[PDB]
Amino acid sequence: GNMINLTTDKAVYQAGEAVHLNLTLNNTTSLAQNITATAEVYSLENKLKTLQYTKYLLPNESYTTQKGEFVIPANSLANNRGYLLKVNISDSQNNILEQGNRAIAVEDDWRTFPRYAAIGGSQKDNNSVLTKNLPDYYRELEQMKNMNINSYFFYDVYKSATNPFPNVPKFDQSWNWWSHSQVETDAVKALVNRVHQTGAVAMLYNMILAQNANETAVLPDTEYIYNYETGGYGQNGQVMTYSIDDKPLQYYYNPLSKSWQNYISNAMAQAMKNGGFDGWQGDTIGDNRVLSHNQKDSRDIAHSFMLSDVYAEFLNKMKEKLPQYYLTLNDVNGENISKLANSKQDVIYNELWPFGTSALGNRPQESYGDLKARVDQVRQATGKSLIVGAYMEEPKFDDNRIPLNGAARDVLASATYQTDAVLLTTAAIAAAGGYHMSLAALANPNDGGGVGVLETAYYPTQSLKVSKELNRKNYHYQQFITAYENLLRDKVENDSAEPQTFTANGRQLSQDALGINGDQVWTYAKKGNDFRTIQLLNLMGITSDWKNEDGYENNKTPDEQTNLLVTYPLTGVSMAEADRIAKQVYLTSPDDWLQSSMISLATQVKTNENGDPVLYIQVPRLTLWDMIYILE
Ligand SMILES: OCCCCCO[C@H]1O[C@H](CO)[C@@H](O)[C@H](O)[C@H]1O
Repeated sequence: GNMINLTTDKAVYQAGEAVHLNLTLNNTTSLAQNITATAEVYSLENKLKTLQYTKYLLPNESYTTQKGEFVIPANSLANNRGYLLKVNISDSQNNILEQGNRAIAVEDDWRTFPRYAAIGGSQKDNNSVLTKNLPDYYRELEQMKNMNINSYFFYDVYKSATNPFPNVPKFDQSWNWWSHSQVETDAVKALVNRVHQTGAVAMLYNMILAQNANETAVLPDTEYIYNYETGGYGQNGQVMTYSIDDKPLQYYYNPLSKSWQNYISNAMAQAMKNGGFDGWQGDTIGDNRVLSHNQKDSRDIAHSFMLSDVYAEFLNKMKEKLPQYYLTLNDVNGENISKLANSKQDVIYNELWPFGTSALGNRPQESYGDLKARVDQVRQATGKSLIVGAYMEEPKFDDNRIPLNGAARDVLASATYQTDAVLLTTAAIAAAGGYHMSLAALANPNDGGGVGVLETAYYPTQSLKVSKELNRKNYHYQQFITAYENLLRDKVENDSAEPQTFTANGRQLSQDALGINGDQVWTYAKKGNDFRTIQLLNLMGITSDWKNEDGYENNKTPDEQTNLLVTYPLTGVSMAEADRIAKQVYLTSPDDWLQSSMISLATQVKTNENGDPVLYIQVPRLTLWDMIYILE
């Protein structure tokens, strides 16, 4: 990495707010000398500012800049944009001693460009949320802050589905039968307060229709929902019940019940106000065909309805009854975007599994291309950037602790998460215009002082270690995703123009623009108002499965490429416009060779048989992910 320790006072900024930076100048030399920190402020390719500070330092002496010394004043940056701070530390000979880049996010609120992370109890402490772990939480949240995280998903900090956050000092989570976790409410409040200090929001996870089965009913049975057919929630004409091993765990209420709507909204309002939360991260147990209480005995299918057919109305009622609060509902596998397109969700959140049906058609949602397709489907239906839960690897064991997958064999060997696997999944979602909710503050020692990576639905579980390599590249990836949000997900659509990628020696590397096959440089274009982009995702010599359930048994580090050619056709553009464009082609990558820096590319303008111009773009390097940026 570097030792610049580049830090900002907040995670995110209002346009009318100053950015206070701190940075550390390290005289890593044997010579007493002026050490210079130069921080260039870029808005895409354009250098807006150079900031600069010099301090005379003795050998091995360091100096951290004080409040006021590096600042970007209020009203310096346009609103709802990402920026990059490109820092070089230099000695009195103009040798570069170190370099590090940091994004700056300026935005009204988190809804335009969500960058969402999880917070959850500590595995080493029964999954509890405890005051004694605040130091580790705060350390993780300092890191997420400098990664520009703007929102936080508080997972399993609730007492019960119907009493989510009572004003008591500590409560048991009695629905936790595996580890009997507890929550100290002062811990959750301190967490929320710390999130707020960074400019970020705190979302409370809770079900929307549920009550825990061993608590008195909050409403009488006229409000319950009933099964239309016998299945996994019990018998036709019985209350929809979630059970494990013939013990009822949860009962469900009718989304159309006005009394349930008023109950749960007010219960959430109170819970949220108790914690200082900013909104509701909603969840449902799964879809079902159901009957209202008064229809419970009907065998007439036309008297029944799919719960998902009423989610939009239910949500709209929640918004209306919770107007100052953010609202979203996890749509598992993204099955219902057309149903939910007009609901007043503030953000779209889909938890995606490899076994869901792809937005592509009749195939599992198993590859990087399937993640893009779902991101695009959401964008098309709502205009919003999809937040994706795509948990990585998920080691699983049988009863003899026999591994049921390769990742589980890595667990037995005390191995790490496969760094490039995680990064390629985050790249696939981001390059498509979405955001991979992957990062977690879990006070978990397998996270080695850094932030965790979500591996399973039960967020507190960390079976594999986060290498310092993964920690450091995750940070680079977050800066890229922030600094280039206006190119990735701000009125940017798929482009019908078809870019291709070649080596210097005759191979076409781009083979399947859908991203469903591996062993290729996955290459596709996007189109914004005055630009185009080309995403290059390196899958040379690797498979396209995003989850990497095999762990290290399936290598996910793709074959590094050098001196590639990318062609991009300029159908119907004149030679003079093409020549202007050809001088305005740039590249950036979150990978170590650039760490979000942008460079100019050598480009030639050629034509087809009919005088139609085509850019021939030289790409120095591709490690995992490159973005070409074409001003047009
Ligand atoms: O979209 C479906 C997500 C919910 C799946 C099961 O969740 C439930 O069960 C989980 C444990 O399996 C709990 O951690 C959680 O609080 C509770 O809501």
